[PDB]
Amino acid sequence: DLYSRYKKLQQELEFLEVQEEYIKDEQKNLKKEFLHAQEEVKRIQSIPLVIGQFL
Amino acid sequence: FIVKATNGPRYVVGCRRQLDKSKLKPGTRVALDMTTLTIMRYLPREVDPLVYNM
Repeated sequence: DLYSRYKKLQQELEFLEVQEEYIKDEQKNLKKEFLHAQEEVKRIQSIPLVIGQFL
Repeated sequence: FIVKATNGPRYVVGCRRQLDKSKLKPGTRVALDMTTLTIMRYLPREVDPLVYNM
């Protein structure tokens, strides 16, 4: 099948070229949202701290 | 600032902006907000007015 055995190789190759570009950018955005998550841990408190004790 | 209400509980809170935090020394009488419970003032110490009435 020397007509399309070797040319269908690019077909499912272009797509993971693009995902190979893509997951990079998703990692580029999740650091941003990781920083947003970490800072939004600290908006509610640790000025107004009340005192109990562990049991 | 680790503090304790004289009628009850204990808290860790902060001052206003200009309250002279250095002048807070353990054994001083302070004032706290009602709602946010933040330090608003420190006063010269109590009398327990048996002192006043004589």
